Amino acid sequence: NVFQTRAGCLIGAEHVNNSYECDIPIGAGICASYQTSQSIIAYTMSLGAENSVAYSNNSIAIPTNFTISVTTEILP
Amino acid sequence: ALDPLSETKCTLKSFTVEKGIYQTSNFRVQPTESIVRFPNITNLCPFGE
Amino acid sequence: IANQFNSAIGKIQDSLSSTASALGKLQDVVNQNAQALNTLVKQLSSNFGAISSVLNDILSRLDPPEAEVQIDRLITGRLQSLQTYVTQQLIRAAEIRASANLAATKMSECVLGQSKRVDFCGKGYHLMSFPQSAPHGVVFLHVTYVPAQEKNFTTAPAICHDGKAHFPREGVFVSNGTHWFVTQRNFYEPQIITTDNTFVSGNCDVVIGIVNNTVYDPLQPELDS
Amino acid sequence: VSMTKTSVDCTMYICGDSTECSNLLLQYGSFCTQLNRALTGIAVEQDKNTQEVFAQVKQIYKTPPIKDFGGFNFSQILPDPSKPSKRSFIEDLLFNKVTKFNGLTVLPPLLTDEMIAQYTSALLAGTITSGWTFGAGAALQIPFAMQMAYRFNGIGVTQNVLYENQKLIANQFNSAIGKIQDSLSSTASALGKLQDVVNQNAQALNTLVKQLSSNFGAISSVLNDILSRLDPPEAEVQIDRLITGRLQSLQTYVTQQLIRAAEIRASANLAATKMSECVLGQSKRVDFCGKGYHLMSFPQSAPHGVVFLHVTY
Amino acid sequence: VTKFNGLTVLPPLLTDEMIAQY
Amino acid sequence: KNKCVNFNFNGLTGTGVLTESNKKFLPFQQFGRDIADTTDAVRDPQTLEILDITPCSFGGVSVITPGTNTSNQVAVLYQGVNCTEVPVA
Repeated sequence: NVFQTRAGCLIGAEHVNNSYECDIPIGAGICASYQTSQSIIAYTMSLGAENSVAYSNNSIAIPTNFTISVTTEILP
Repeated sequence: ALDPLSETKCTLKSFTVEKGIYQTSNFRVQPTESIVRFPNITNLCPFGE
Repeated sequence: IANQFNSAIGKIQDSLSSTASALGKLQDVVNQNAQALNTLVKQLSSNFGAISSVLNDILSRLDPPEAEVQIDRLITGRLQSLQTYVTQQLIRAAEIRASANLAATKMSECVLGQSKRVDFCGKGYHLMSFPQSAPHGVVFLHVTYVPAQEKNFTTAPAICHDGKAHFPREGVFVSNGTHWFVTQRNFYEPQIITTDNTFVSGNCDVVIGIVNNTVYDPLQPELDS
Repeated sequence: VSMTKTSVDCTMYICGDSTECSNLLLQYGSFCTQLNRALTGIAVEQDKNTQEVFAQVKQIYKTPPIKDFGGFNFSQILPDPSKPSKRSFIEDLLFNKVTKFNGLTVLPPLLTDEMIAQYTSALLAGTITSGWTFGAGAALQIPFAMQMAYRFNGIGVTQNVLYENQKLIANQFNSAIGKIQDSLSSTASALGKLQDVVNQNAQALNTLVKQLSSNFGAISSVLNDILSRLDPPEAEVQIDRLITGRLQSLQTYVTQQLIRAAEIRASANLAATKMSECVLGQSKRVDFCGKGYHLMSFPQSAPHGVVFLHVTY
Repeated sequence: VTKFNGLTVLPPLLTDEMIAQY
Repeated sequence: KNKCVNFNFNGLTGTGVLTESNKKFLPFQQFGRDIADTTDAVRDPQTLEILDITPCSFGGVSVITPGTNTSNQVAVLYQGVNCTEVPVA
């Protein structure tokens, strides 16, 4: 498991073409995580799912329902 | 060294002191006496050898 | 709204109780201070080039003229330790003072009143917040209005009835495929198109995409009655 | 937004390839430990700015194949798929105008430029379709003619102007975007605020390297010379002089980096605030989004920063 | 969320109770 | 014991309070030290027992005074000092 990256040589990590959410940041958009017989792996940090929003001149949507959410924020 | 009020003027280097709380020389507890605990020793150094 | 809110507050108690890392922002202030205090103290054991780190030792080792040479090394090095400590505390103090001003700003816009800023009180449209005391800090619980479900509708920028373009006074025009209804952007509440809900400006030959419909005038049945 | 990531090695910097010099450095305690912890925290905060600024959304947004913008031309602001790397025509100009062995290590950035363009593309694609909604909640399809109509109603301009003058608003806007491209291409100093970050970093690193040649009262600045000349007891005197000064040199560097670290983070917080108020939604603040009544803004990526194009009335 | 060398810890101007009463 | 004194134990010098300790040491264990590498305990060489070492009380002195145009009455505050430790002044 000897691979090369823009940050440098990385030993002990398998390269997975599938992109996942960053767990342990490394660099150059590369991150490592412990997953599936589980072992460390290397992957490109994903920006999330691709959502293509329909767009048209005559098309619009009106929200039919709402939800009250409570956000927690902390400051020193 | 006169009184605490003078120490305030002495600390601020001013003959006038405005209302407030100010820090002065720190307080420290000094020892009451010296304590010496050593093991028993008798014989002279080996000046014979 | 009574169930959604009460159910939301319950999740806050379960999250803060189950997840102890949400407060890590405050724990960092405690760790940073511990490292500074611990490090500042451990520097006393360092030699700083001196023969020994104990003052009475050097005074009890080297002669008066020789000791001062070594004592100066300890005073010099130990002096730099304080400068490093004070230097970091002043810098770290700037990060805390910047946060304090931020906390004071949120309480004004979020807690006391209602804030129109975008995502300043948190995601969604802000309503009101709950201040909560926290060690060496503060916690804000922000209640917001988040839209959930939506449905695609047909819209037109204007309506044409008597030859003068009719525009919405508030909300937008929508249609289910048969008749054109007026509705707010944040929720779906069908409303009949009327002169009171629309305004008359220009003609029908200017607006691009204008459609034809029947604008109901409440004054018609009154005049007939 | 982001500043160059640097990692200084205080073991090699002070004592090159020297055992005796190293043993004399251990007498000074944790000084070399503090210098690494301070710089380590900086590199983390430099990348933390990109997370709080560049990414405002958890989803990627794309434009439809059929482009009806209502008369505006976004070809300049949106990425060009024909290019080898994903960037817009404006970002292409933004990247072009802005641009060791002693133990100084340049760490790579946590966020690549390609991934920055994806953030802007998501924000740009959203405003074209979802308008102000995607930032405040789930993506909500709205027609453009309705989008600008609401943005004028918020500033006190009845939407009558839009539908009637739409042809005129289309000419003023498109002509305005063209002026931005010409100004950015001709004027290279518009990004000078970003060039200063590069110049300051180079000056700090250049100085830090030049301090190694200073004598600091020592007979010679080279450690090998002191060891190859003086006896072991006499060499300690000369080596201590070099170490003592090189310690002050590192303390000066870290001190300046911590000060600049507070400046870059302050700027990053401002960028995150504008993206929230100016880009995602519409702000009523006075001259926060730029002179005039704020309509909406276009985020654009630039080296070690971000550019905001503010459309105002 | 939770010395002998002459380092002093100043008490806060306001107790945890007062901040809770705000 | 229970007093501020200058102690010398088999060449170990220091100033602090000496008290009996429930802290246990091993047979070979004599001079201990804290996280700061300063001795927090010692065993008496002659009679064998463990003594807890605490530094003699210390703190700052703050003077509470009104404006000079008001009056010269002053109140002294002893930082981190017990009432029984004041007479030491």
